[PDB]
Amino acid sequence: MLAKLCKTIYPLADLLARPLPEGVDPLKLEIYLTDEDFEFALDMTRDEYNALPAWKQVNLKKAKGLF
Repeated sequence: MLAKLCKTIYPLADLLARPLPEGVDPLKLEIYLTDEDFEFALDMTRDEYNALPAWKQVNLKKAKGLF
């Protein structure tokens, strides 16, 4: 808990046009989707986009429909 962090991804559906929760931030979706959801909806990973540009990374989201 204090030594290791713990994150949880929200159902891609919710963020991909479905009654999403609050943990899911509309301005930052790619941040709440695991490599699976990331690779399926963005074809990238939190560790890939984490370094890539903020617009280019977004470029894909809008292209797939995430953001």
